[PDB]
This record gives sequence, structure tokens and C-alpha cells, in this order.
Amino acid sequence: LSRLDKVEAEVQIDRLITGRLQSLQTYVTQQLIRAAEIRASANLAATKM
Amino acid sequence: LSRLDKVEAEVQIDRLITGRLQSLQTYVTQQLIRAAEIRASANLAATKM
Amino acid sequence: RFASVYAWNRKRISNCVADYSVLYNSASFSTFKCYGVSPTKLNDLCFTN
Amino acid sequence: VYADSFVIRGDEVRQIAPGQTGKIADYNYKLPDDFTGCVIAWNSNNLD
Ligand SMILES: *[C@@H]1O[C@H](CO)[C@@H](O[C@@H]2O[C@H](CO)[C@@H](O)[C@H](O)[C@H]2NC(C)=O)[C@H](O)[C@H]1NC(C)=O
Repeated sequence: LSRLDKVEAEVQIDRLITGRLQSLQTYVTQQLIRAAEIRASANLAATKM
Repeated sequence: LSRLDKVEAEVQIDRLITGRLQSLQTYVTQQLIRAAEIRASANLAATKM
Repeated sequence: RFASVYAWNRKRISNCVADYSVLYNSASFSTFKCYGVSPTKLNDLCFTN
Repeated sequence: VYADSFVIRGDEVRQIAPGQTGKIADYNYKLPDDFTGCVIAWNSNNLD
């Protein structure tokens, strides 16, 4: 945004947005899978309690 | 597909395909994670039965 | 005489049929670059203004 | 390797590219939109 004006920048921004959004979808997917693992361990802990 | 001809529309279509398919992959991933949680609840319910 | 570029003459073509093929077929038009619409389909569209 | 040759008036050389439309691309000769190939054009007022 210091280098380029909007009509060119929008392509550059779209590339960063794509990769940053795919980074978050990877994070949030993996945190959901790992949250299911914790909830299994939490139910086991509750049963052992 | 009413406004543009094929050689330009292909670029536009590819962007909608990308976002619609990523929306679906997000959905089906979320339903798989959540189906595993239901099967945990179903196994628990079966054991309680 | 046309307008000078600093004071461009704007005319609303409205409430009228427009065949764009008879435009595009004119051998005069050394440039006919279109955006957001393609010349081959202009006759399939209708526009608010 | 098909070699296809013809003449067109100078500023209409833009029309030839794949996916273009207009007099040449509509009514005389059209490249396929997935063309693999090269377009070679040069001035011929010295001859034609
Ligand atoms: C401007 O005037 C010219 C000349 O009178 C018109 O030329 C006609 O253009 C159409 C469309 O290309 C051709 O089918 C006709 O054969 C042309 N006629 C002649 C005598 O050359 C032109 O129609 C006018 N511009 C517009 C937008 O209508």
C-alpha cells in the first residue's frame, strides 16, 4: 500500500488474503480436532474422578 | 455468463469455484469433526443403555 | 464538433433500443475495448441507463 | 505444425489473438482459445 495503487494492489492483497485465510482455516481446523481429543481426555478424567 | 464471453468468464468462474469449493471443504471438514463427537455421544449412550 | 476532454459531453441514451452489433461492425473503431461486458453478448443484455 | 498465412491491415493485427472478437476473429479466421502456437506479423507496404 506504499508501493502500489489500488487497481494493482488489489491483486497483491488478494494473494496475501488467500494465504493468510488458509493459514487460519488450517489452525482452526486443527484446534477443533485437538479440542475433541481434549474433551475425550476430559470425559475420561470426569469418569475417573 | 450473460455479461462476459468464455475467455474472460473462465477467470471469473474460477474465482467463484475456488471460494464455493473452499466453503464446501470447510463445511464437510466441520461435519466430520462434529460427526466424530456425535459418535462419541452415541457410544456413550449405547454403554448407558 | 465533440467536446474538449476537460468538459466531456455526456448524453443519457435511455428508453431506446440499441443494437451494439452495428456499432462493433463499424470498421472505423480502431479501439473497442470493453470492460465487465463482452461485445458478442451486448445484444442479450438490457441496461438501466 | 500447420502454418497459416494471410494479410490484414496494420492496426487489425490485434484481432488475431486467441479469444478476441471482431471482423477477423468473427468472419475470417479465429484462433482457438486454448491455442498453442506463435503469431508472426510484419509490415508489407513495401510489397503488397
Ligand atoms: C455515422 O455516419 C456514418 C456515415 O453516414 C454511418 O455509417 C453507417 O454505419 C453502419 C454501421 O457500421 C453501416 O452498416 C453503414 O453501411 C454505414 N453507412 C455508410 C453510408 O457508410 C453511421 O451509421 C453513423 N453512426 C451511427 C452510430 O449510426
